[PDB]
Amino acid sequence: MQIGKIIKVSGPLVMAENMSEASIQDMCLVGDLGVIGEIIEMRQDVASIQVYEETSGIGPGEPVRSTGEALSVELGPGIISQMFDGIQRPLDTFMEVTQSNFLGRGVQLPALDHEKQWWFEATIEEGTEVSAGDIIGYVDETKIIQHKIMVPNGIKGTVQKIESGSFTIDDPICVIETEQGLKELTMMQKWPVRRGRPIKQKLNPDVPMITGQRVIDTFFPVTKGGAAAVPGPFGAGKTVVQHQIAKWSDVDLVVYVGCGERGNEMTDVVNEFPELIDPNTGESLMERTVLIANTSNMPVAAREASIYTGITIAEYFRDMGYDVAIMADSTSRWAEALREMSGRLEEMPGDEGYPAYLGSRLAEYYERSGRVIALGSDQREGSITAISAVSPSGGDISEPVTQNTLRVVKVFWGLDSSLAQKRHFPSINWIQSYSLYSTEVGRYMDQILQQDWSDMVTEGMRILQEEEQLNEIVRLVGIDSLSDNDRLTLEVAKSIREDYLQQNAFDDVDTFTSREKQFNMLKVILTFGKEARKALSLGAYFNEIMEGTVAVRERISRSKYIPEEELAKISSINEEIKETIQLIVS
Amino acid sequence: AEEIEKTRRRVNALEYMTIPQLEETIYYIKMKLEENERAEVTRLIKVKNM
Amino acid sequence: MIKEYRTIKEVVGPLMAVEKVSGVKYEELIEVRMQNGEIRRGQVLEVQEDKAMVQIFEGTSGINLKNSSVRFLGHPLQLGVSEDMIGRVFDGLGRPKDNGPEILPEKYLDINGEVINPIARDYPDEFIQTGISAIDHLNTLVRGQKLPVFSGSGLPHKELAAQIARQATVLDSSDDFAVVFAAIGITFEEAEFFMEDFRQTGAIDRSVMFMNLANDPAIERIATPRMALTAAEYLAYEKGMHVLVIMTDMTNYAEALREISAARREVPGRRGYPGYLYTNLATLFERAGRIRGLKGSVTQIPILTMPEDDKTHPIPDLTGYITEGQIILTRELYKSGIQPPIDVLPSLSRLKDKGTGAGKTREDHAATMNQLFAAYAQGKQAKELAVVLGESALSDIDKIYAKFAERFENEYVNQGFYTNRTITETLDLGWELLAMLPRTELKRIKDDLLDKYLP
Amino acid sequence: KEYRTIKEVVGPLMAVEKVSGVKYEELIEVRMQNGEIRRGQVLEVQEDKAMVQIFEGTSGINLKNSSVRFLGHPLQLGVSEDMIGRVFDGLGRPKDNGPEILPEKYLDINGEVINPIARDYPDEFIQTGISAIDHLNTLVRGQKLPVFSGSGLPHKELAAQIARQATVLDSSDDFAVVFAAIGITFEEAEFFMEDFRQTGAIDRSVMFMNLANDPAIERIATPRMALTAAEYLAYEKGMHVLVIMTDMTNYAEALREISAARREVPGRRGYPGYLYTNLATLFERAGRIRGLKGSVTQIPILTMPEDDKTHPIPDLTGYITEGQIILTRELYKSGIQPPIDVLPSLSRLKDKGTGAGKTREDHAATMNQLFAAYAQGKQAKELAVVLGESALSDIDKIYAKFAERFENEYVNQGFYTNRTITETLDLGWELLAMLPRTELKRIKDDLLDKYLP
Ligand SMILES: Nc1ncnc2c1ncn2[C@@H]1O[C@H](COP(=O)(O)OP(=O)(O)O)[C@@H](O)[C@H]1O
Ligand SMILES: [Mg+2]
Repeated sequence: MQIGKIIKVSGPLVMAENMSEASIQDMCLVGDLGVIGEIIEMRQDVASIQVYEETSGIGPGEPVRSTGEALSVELGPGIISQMFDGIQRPLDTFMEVTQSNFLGRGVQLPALDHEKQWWFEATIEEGTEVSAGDIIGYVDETKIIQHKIMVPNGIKGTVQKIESGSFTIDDPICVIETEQGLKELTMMQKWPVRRGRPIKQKLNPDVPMITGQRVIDTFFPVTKGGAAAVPGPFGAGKTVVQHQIAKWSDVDLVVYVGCGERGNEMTDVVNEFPELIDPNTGESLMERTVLIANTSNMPVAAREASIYTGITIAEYFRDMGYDVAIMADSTSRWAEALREMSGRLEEMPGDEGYPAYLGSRLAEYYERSGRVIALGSDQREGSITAISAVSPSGGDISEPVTQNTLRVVKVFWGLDSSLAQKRHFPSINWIQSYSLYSTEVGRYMDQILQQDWSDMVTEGMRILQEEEQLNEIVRLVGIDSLSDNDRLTLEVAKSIREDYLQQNAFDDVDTFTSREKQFNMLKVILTFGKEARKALSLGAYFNEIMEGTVAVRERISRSKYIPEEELAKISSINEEIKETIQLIVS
Repeated sequence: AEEIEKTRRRVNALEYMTIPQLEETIYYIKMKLEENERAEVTRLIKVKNM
Repeated sequence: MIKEYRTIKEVVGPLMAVEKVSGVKYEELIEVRMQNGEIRRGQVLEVQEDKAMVQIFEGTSGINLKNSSVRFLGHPLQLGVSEDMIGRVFDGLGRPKDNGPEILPEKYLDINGEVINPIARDYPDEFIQTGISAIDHLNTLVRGQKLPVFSGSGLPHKELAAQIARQATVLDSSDDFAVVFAAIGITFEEAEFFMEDFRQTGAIDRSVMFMNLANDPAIERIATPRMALTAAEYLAYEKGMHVLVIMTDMTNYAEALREISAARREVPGRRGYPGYLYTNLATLFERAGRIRGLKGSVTQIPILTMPEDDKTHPIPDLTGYITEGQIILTRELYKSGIQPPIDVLPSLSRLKDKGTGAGKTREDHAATMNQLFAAYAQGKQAKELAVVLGESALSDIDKIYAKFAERFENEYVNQGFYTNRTITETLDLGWELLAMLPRTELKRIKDDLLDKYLP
Repeated sequence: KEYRTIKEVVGPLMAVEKVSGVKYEELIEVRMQNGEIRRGQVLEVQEDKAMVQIFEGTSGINLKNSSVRFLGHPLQLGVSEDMIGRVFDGLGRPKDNGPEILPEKYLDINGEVINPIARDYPDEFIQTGISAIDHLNTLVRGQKLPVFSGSGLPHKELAAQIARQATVLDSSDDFAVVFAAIGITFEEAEFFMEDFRQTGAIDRSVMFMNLANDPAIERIATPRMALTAAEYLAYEKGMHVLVIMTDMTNYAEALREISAARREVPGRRGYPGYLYTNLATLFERAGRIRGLKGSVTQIPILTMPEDDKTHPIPDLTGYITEGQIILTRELYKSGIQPPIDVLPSLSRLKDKGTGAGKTREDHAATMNQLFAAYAQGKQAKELAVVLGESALSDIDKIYAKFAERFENEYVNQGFYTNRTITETLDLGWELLAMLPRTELKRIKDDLLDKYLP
């Protein structure tokens, strides 16, 4: 019980003496209000504290008491369908405890309902020599997902007692006989956020994810446990994309982390996600998602916390064996948060003022994801997919954040203002965007669908690649000038980017396109792509065929809008384009 | 004869407008980052001398 | 009690060092009283041990250190709020400038305010008719939204604001906006424009204004937009009013921050601006929206002049990343005699989705704008090729778009600053302009939707 | 001698007081109150105190109840004959779960500068199995040939492909391949280790692995370890060694981090003022030596930020290394594997490993012919798409048909397809055979009809 004393206050930085007993990166309570802060460095007796709340009205002389523990998150029942703060505080409960529409100060609150009854079905038998990570029972938190209680690390012994029944996360649900003494366990375990949760070993992500977005699922795919980055200027649709992925992903759990970005974007999510319903869960999406909200006008130090808390919760459900996806929006805000604290500490800055340890700190975040096998010997596989939103200033991707991200990721969806200008949504630049998981995703998918998908996506990209090289001359020579057969290439790539790539997320059917339906559109266009070549080989003038297109091209323009169940429509329109140059060649 | 004029226009428009606008722009762009680079270097020395 | 010290250590520019003090807090409002008797307000920037650094708003001219004292008011910089504020105009620090009667203030509110709890914050979906078609239809504005204007020096942004301010009314209601205007470092002529315009639209009786002109101290600009936003959230939440927030120039605000930052020898970010610019700006713009249970609303339309006419400059960059879209002005359009000169392509609204559709507008509202975008994007680019390679170098369909692109600018964008277009007229005109294209080219509008609304 | 005198902790930096006999860059380790043990290094030492940077971070340390020990030695490496086959970390510790080696001796990883008069220049040709590298930009022993890539250009496949296929010819000397990995994602690390295991190259190579999340201070030591190990295999064991390092861009990013730690002001583009020299210290340590039968050859790989050579990382590298192998985005997006573009690519000492005694007698003569014909074919191609196919003289049309056939069949072999030197040379003839006998003005009357189909 060593009570420290403040000797300096400068914005988010509080210097306090009499803290020699405390340790680095311990949490504190600062001032008479007891606002939540954290020691960042210690010079002799005096400790330096960054505060996760506004310090308006705090002065020297006021007390500071350490807590002895680092920043940690509690992992147990009641964690799903809840929007938390960067330091994990239930905003709904916060509103119910503070009785205001605003965020108060110095108001502590336990992140989970310790006064709630949860039925716990024990699924392990007594007298079992368990180790760290082993499951002892599950609690059906949602109708779709069960909360498997695991053995906290550092604990191996033999189970003494265990039974089904209604408890809270406070009262003991089990007892293990460890060598260091008798240890009893509960449904809740707490873990430091800046410490990677241990694993047996780690796997290569093989299984492709279902985004529903035709652009990325086809040409630039991300596997389950892969690292994807979405760099782009404001208005490109970085948040929209991450919302679209969160809605229709084939994963089992999602952690949407919103740090340093708009508040309405989060209230939008809690207003709608309870009302949206989509498989693989028969129930709502809130029974699958976990929100960590940090608005731009929230305390700056709390931004780094929000990232490290959202990934720890992800690692938690990863250890169960579930496939989880974490959306960081935006990762640039984390860096800009670090830039302030680096400046306020008068540290020697790196590129663009960012700390020189930015590249290393980002690597730690991404090397804490991916498909792995959990601890124990049950050997469940769990994957963490990272969908990071990078927001480079001016749109220049040569910034430190985008650069250090593209060094430790395998997937990059470069957005550009030029396409968002044309309202080409989603605005992913197909020429530069790239996925190193391309070849392996293609293998998986040509097996599953049993169609020549690998051959189709590669040539579909070539018609795009050719489209780019062929407008380079249109400026110079003109449209009718030469390479007349290449005009067909331009008017089928025109359909590629306008009928297949342009995926509006607003319409009630093209919000999501299933893989099987996603096949037909791709299929229809390159059939025609060669069916055109079939007519220009015989000698039928291209203007004639283009009229034949226009008659049937209107149909494929609509092909986005036809429902999933009736795919035959997109299968039969293919037969109609097999027909035309039989009736238009003679 | 008609196409000569079209091609002549393109050559002229490319030589007089396009290319010089490119050259003069990359120079003004080069000068900007030249100044920005050392404008930061001086500031860094101030950070160094704190 | 009263708390006053006569021990001023240093006076350097806007900053002042007071030592041998005790019990001083961060951001505490202070008052310097000089040897002559003059009172100058100030704010605590940093307090360590028995020392404290303070920023002086009114400046530090003619101060004698030894014979001057510093009073510590024991509270942060706060505004005296009231219902009587409506119809009144205050200075940069909320002091009466209109010669009106002494106000009996209701409460004293810390101008920093508090962050709206997301759970309590409910989404803005109420479409606002602004009278301007480029805004109403193509880049929609709703109430509770933070939609700024990106302009430049010489460009007519004050006219666009004044037009919106009086042509602002929401459908399905008789709710008249009670606007609040924050003048930041602007000139007399630029201020008198808003002022005079309010007097003959009668909105001066329905508004409260905060004046900080070019002859007014730059340090007051730090507080001014917070005085406005606090009065905005007071009238809108406690008194359930519908408030429209206008702030200009927003650029002059960031200039003021850099003045103090450079004075404090802080580690400078881009262009010398503070590293905490994004955060400070956010603490202004985020202070808008609607909340559960409360009928009132606070909608925000800031105005900033882009330096160098450069979108990538820190001030317009950071603002664009915070706010829910932006409205952009261009000299190219302004020189073309387009009123208002709104370049619709780089502009954006982030709440146009849930904002418009069936029930609030016609159902074609979503398909028309997306079609006009793709058409103008192709048409304008074709026009570029036309003026350099000749009109006879385009295809027949290119000239159709090029002709469309020009007609788009001259009538749809250009409507005059004193003409009010209802949302219906705009939509009707929308089809008329895109009518001159083949149906086969428009692959972005429902075919059943086409036939019904196609002319 | 454990000191319990910790005065300051700022960032990763830590201050120890009341000490003596402490040296610069001396290795330290700190015993915490909980018992956790972390390593460190003296970044600065004054008369009665010293500054140290902890590798494993500074989280959760109580200054009063923690202690520091000075080990009295810099970063050293355990040298042993039984080293080949095993995988190590950036510091030299085993990662392969094998029998911990007993080193012959410990050596400073910095090494020493080799006497200019002692240097013996390289002549022996080295086969890498890749046509674009083994014929047009031929690798010679003791050379320093880098590889310029970008984020996502398959520079990791090529890196694996080289060491697998890299082999000395005839020479009765065994072949060592000291591979070094710098700040790479696990997948990339797992990729390389697995790929070396299955190909049996693991038993023919030494591996130094360094993940991205690994501390920055050892990211900088990773190459110095490998080079010291490579120098231990060549100069004191008489073996021909080939060194591969990836990534080199990651090395600089980590080099920048410890500079800001020393509060040193960056020189250019955010990179420190000794970048060129620091690169030369670990680059220029390669080549033969007079009297000794050793050989050290480096193939450093780096990703140019946004495909730019003028960037400090590949630009400064050019002033040190002889030549460059550049991968092109346009090629990789066209399905070319490896996506090597031979025009900007270069090898300054290529002719030293060509000709009879090292390769076929037409090596140099052919090389320039394929090269000049490629450029001409590319220029025929660019004029074709602007003026139509017919505007071309039909032998400029065959130069165009040559130039794409050249990329698709010669350049593109596959990341797992080995090509011996002889198979590559007559392959050029098979492609040159497309062209008539009239244009080939770089080849003489002995060789043109001795090899042409
Ligand atoms: N895929 C998309 N489909 C349709 N509209 C989009 C799409 N992406 C973005 N938009 C439009 O652009 C706006 C910007 O969205 P947001 O994701 O917030 O941009 P960013 O994240 O880049 O700041 C949205 O309000 C939306 O109207
Ligand atoms: Mg966003």
